[PDB]
Amino acid sequence: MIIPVRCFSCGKVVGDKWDAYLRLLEEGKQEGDALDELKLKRYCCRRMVLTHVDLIEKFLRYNPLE
Amino acid sequence: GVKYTCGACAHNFSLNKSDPVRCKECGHRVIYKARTKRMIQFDAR
Amino acid sequence: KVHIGKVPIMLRSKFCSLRTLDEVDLYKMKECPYDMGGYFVINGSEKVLIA
Amino acid sequence: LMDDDPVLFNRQPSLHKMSMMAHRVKVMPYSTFRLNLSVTSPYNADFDGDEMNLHVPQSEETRAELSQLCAVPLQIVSPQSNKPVMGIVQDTLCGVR
Amino acid sequence: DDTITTEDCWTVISAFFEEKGLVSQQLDSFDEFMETSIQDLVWE
Amino acid sequence: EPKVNIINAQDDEVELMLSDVNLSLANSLRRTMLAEVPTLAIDLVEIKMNTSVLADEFISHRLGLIPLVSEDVEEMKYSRDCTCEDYCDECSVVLELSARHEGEEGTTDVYSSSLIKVSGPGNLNVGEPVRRDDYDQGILLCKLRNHQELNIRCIAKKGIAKEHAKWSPCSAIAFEYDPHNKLKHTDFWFEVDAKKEWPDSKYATWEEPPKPGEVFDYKAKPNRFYMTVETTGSLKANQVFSRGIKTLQEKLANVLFELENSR
Amino acid sequence: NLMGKRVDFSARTVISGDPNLELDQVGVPISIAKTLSYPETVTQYNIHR
Amino acid sequence: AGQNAIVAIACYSGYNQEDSMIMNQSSIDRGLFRSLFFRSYMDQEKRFGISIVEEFEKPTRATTLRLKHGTYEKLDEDGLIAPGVRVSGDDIIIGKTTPIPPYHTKRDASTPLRSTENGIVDQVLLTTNQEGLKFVKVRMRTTK
Amino acid sequence: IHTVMREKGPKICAELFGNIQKVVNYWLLHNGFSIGIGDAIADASTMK
RNA sequence: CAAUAGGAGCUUAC
Ligand SMILES: [Mg+2]
Ligand SMILES: [Zn+2]
Ligand SMILES: [Zn+2]
Ligand SMILES: [Zn+2]
Repeated sequence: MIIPVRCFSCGKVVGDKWDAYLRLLEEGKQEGDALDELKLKRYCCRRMVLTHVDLIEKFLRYNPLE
Repeated sequence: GVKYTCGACAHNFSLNKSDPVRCKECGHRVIYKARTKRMIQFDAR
Repeated sequence: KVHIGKVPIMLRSKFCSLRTLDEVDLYKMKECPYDMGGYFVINGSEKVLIA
Repeated sequence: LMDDDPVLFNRQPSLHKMSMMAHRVKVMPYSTFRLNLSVTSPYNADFDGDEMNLHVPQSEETRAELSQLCAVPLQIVSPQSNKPVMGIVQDTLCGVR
Repeated sequence: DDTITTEDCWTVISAFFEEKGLVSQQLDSFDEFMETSIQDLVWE
Repeated sequence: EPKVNIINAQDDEVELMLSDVNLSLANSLRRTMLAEVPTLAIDLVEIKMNTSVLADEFISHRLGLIPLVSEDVEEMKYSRDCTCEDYCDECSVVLELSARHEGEEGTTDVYSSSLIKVSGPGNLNVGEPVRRDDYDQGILLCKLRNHQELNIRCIAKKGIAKEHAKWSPCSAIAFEYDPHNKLKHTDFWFEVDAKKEWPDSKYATWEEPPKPGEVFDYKAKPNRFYMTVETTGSLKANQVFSRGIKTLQEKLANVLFELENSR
Repeated sequence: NLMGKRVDFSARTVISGDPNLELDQVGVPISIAKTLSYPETVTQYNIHR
Repeated sequence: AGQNAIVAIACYSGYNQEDSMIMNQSSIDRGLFRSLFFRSYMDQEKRFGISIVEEFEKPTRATTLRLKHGTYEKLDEDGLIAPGVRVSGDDIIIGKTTPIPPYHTKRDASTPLRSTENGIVDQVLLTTNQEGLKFVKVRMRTTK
Repeated sequence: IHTVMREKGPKICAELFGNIQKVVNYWLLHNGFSIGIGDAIADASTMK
């Protein structure tokens, strides 16, 4: 839905890295290198960011009913 | 009386149990009640 | 033109009102673009015909 | 319901007399039933979705009947093949080896 | 010309799904029904 | 007799070698830093107007998971030991979040930096959500479209990671000892040869490999422990380590107190 | 209704394994332990309890 | 429709035997496999005759009989609960009365909440049915 | 199990299950036991 | 101090 604040397995804060990860992906860097620069070294933390699907963009498209 | 809202045109209003169910601005058919006024607490867990 | 009855419509078919209306108006009509149709709506309940 | 009450405990289908046995109660949180792992063989049960039924005797005659005829220790040996039906299983066996 | 690889096959399959989707049998059956079957039942 | 040799030391993580201590001590320290070091986290959320697409308890969970500066949290009291009714100023920190999107294009992101500390037991340096830098935007909390609004009053309280993970000051405490398996505490699975098929520990070069002529030693116990503490910014690495030690000390002092005052 | 019938004072829920229970012990959820009941005649050995 | 968990295959403590499985409490605390649940209750007014119909209204004890054992103190003056209100089991979310055919001349036909579920009211909808009589849908929300 | 059942009775035989389970479970907790993809792989000569 | 029935359909564990 939206990027989780913590890593499930260990608890590192990944919620402040989703925008940086997307910016890294625009200039062409592949996912492993972007995850390296954000200093996600354990594969638990890495799969936290690498497997996120951002569904809030899809949910926000339906007009607010208030 | 109690505040309602349109489902199509997002108009806010308040009906008083005897007029039919309708919007003023557009005249649409489906309405939703408004959120309560009381204060709601969550545990953040 | 004698009215002989109402036939339920299969969603996302050529006679559905959602067949047109590219993604923007689909969003405005509260319809999910991933919803593929193939079912009927009877009394507000989605029904699918099993082959 | 309190600790050590005898209750009849049962899994369907009840193919033989050792599919429904009387157990002593221990009260616990966390809404599942808890079983020692060696009794899962007579019930033919495992822990991947199964549910089991619990019947509470409402008198002293039925408490005594359960505890003196249907109790788990009394059903270890079966008359079907005059051998035990409860054994050491499924990790204690590997670990003891 | 070169050898068709597995990725070429998945490109072909993506073309197939871009055209038909996953519920095309329901939709095509009902479209056939409303185009021809009702009129044919009336003229039976 | 216990000794510490710091190998790397920055604000968020410290990498250190621990020596001349029992393995139980080192593991107790690891466990204490993971589970029993108090921090501050939002434990009560009050929704005034939430017309965003996200649900109320979704947002409450996310807000509870936000790290807050907890340097002075030890001079604070647990909300279950204060005489006060509904939160006072000395056992709780009250935060406000107000966000709103005006216009009919674009999306307004609601970040953790938008949380504002209103009250709290001043002048204690607790409560603020942790920012990595001066230019940090913080954690993503929600997203807002036209006329959607979020109005929230959060309460922050003191707790430990046993009750809930949001109070954990640490992410991952790397921990190992005896890189060369001199003590034979492990028994390597292999297909052909256990020496070729197993990668070396990152502290392999910190200890002498066993000589081929060497025989097994049955007197050697584990004596050197290589551990890397990481934090979430709520506490600093030296603070996490020192307060884990202090928490363990006070747990032992509690045991000693009960023993002596049981006579 | 005669060879088999529905009965009161019964419960049902998912089962779990517990290495730390004795063989003739069953772990009963608190909610079920409070919903089900046993009628105990009052006597001069159990009146305080 | 899932999450990538970190899985070890081990005989760790004996609590994962026979298709049991040990899960990290801390990972649950951080949001692993957490889900929202939405339940929607429906009700409408019927027409039993000419001027005999049902009504959405909070049923007062004096004029009504056979009232449910739940609490009615959560309904507004229109017989509908409002979104944003905490609701427990057996609580009434749609108050409705059916008139007694020929004071104290009404029976209730209120819809309570399911005896098992807790949660928070999310979206109370109100419209009219095919025949123009009042129609209500109430969606509840909770987290599992 | 059959021998203990026949000689000592049902109670002692029931307690035997618990004793063995507890001892072996503690030892395996502190020893460990796993299985991996490598436990199903035979070497090249056996494959030949 | 009182919460219908009958059917069909989809599922759970053997
Ligand atoms: Mg099973
Ligand atoms: Zn991680
Ligand atoms: Zn309107
Ligand atoms: Zn206070």
